[PDB]
Amino acid sequence: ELATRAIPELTKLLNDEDQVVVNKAAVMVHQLSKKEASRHAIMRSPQMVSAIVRTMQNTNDVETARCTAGTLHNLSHHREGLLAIFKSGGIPALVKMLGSPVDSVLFYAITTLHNLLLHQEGAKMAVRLAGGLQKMVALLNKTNVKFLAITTDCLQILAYGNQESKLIILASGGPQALVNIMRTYTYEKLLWTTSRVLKVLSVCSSNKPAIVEAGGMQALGLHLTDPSQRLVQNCLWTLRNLSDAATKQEGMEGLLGTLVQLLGSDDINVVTCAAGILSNLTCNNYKNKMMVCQVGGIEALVRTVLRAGDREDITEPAICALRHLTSRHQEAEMAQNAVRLHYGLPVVVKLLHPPSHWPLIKATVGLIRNLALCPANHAPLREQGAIPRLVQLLVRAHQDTQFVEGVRMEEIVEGCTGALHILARDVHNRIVIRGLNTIPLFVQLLYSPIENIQRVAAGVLCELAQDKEAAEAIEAEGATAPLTELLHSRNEGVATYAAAVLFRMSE
Amino acid sequence: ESILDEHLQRVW
Ligand SMILES: [Cl-]
Ligand SMILES: [Cl-]
Ligand SMILES: [Cl-]
Repeated sequence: ELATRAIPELTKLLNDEDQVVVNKAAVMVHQLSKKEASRHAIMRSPQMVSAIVRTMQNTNDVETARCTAGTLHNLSHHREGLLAIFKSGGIPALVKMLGSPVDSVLFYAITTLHNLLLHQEGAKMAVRLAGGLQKMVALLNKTNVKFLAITTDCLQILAYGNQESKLIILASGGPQALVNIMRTYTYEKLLWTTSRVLKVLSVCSSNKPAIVEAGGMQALGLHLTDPSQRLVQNCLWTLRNLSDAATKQEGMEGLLGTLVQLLGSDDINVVTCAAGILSNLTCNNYKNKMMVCQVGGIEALVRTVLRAGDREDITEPAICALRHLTSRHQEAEMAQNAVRLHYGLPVVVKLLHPPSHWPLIKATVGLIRNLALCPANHAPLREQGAIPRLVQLLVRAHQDTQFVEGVRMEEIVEGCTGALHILARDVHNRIVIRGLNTIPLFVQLLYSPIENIQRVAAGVLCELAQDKEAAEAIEAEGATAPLTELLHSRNEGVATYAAAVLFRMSE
Repeated sequence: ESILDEHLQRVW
């Protein structure tokens, strides 16, 4: 046990006022930290560790700083050494050394801090408290990509499930620098570790705009075709989180093209994510809607729904995307036809039936409603058996409302009746709708407090009332009084159809 | 630079 008088005396030498003495101690201690036997003897001596920590941060001798930092680094490979570093106030010192202009000292500091963050308890809160986050974010402008990979992983460990840390990164200009890493470098580890930080940051809603405004959507989209599976996946997850706040963000065309390509991926998780992002990005943005249509997005989304089967995780976002693409833009009509031309109508109608759950059904009804606007879809939708199921769904939804799975039954009623309203433009469809004994139900919907349900219920009744016999059955059901009431609505749409039904009942 | 390389090999 040579450490009986070797360690204590060496501790004193490090504590000496003469720099040259301290320097000689530092180099020796540093060598002692390279062997299991002698390194253990340093770990068992807090006084020694304290001396190293103090020297490292206080010294103006670069070799000493290097040797003291390297010693701590060597200790950090073991449980005992990590705990020794922790308890001797190593972390604040290590954080301080992140300002070092010496690369070796800086690299020892980050590596040691990384090890502490990975393996030592209390290390995260200690680093946070010592102002580590600000430091680490300011270091993201360094050019060594291996250094950046370690730094970004430290941030990930700090930020994960910690609002304090996330907000500090946001405050310190973290998104800007992180997004810059993703647009500049090609080192896979760095891109990977950076993506996981941006993912953590992308979770909270208030945090998303900073990543978006910096150009994060495009920077993330840049790596979607990269060989790395883990990189692509993290980019996709982040993009999907962000895409809720990037619905009005401009310049998304390149990304959208790639997302449509990704729908043809062998990896189902890739397809699911791509569909989800496309769903988000196409919502209330005509440029995004148009772009997706131009690159054959309809075919891809139809084929995705077909390929998905009863996987509602995939069909729901795919159907939603299609619903977005079939309304309120220049190529909505092209899109409505495309769904038919690419053999979508069979599967779209199929999804109305069980075992589909309400969120999907709601989206599917909305899509069918849009598809019905195209006259060429009237007969195919009928021939696929859309009318009976639409009625059946309307009936079940009406019973409750005379939230299920997070879906209002009022929205199902409105959506089903709205679809039937559009379908009832076709004479053959009107025959089917009448044949299902829908007149009494539609008249009851005139009593609804919701104006949109009143409009579509009167709307469908209007269409049906074209036939004289149907008009008699509507009058016979006692629609006149509700209609007369609805004639005075401030909602012009409701009042228009109310007047129309009364008129057709009178001729 | 070997500081970083050796660390990378430990962690990942
Ligand atoms: Cl900080
Ligand atoms: Cl297409
Ligand atoms: Cl290491």
